[PDB]
Amino acid sequence: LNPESADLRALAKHLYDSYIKSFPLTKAKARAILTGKTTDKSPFVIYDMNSLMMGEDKIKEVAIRIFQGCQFRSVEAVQEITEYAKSIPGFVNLDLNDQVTLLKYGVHEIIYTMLASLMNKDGVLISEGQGFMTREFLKSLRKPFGDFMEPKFEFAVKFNALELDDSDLAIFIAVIILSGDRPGLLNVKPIEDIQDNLLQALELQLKLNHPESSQLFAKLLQKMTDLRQIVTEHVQLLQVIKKTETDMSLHPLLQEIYKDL
Repeated sequence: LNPESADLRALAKHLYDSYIKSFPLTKAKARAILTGKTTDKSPFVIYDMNSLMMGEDKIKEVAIRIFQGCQFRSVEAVQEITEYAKSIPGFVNLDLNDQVTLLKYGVHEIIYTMLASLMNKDGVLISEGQGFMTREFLKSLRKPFGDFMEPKFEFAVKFNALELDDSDLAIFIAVIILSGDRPGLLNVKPIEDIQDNLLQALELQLKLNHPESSQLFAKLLQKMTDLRQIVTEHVQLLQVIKKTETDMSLHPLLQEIYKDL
């Protein structure tokens, strides 16, 4: 109970608040849908062609239509993170070119961190939690569309092991955004000062919220290695698609974000 801590708790509360206001599908809700809670309703399950076409009401070639549906959802997600980023104190006060640069490299890592929230070993919530597509049906998509998801599932299973709640993630994704080590950053220093404050806030958050989870802070930070990797793997897969499906179109907001990665 003291002045330095109190300021970190308040930054924590502030980020939690903004995260709830920015992301309509939280982990709390996602876990209630996935486990069977009476606070949330049951998802329709797509595990094959027929269930797919079936669910295609409430919820071109199949693999493509799924890839397209996911492109659009990633775009929404960028918009959401973008709104969330603006609330991180100091972020909007940075050089505009840097804000843009932080977002460009930050969004993917965050998208996959939060996607974890919507995943269990067996599948992933879709359509705002109304649906659930099985890992097996995704992995069964024709090449190379059947390769996109597995890495993410593998990450999520291990990331979800940490048992983080929304209030921990609010801070963690803030730390991810304010990475001073991003290529082409004009003024790295004010970024690192924000991030140090965020890391301070996470450290205290993780220790109050998970007092019996040893070096969770350290363990959480290690995960960045896995994020970087699935990002690079992702873009490679994209390069392959560009060369083979010259009739399919990548959303331009995603084309910018994907270039130079």
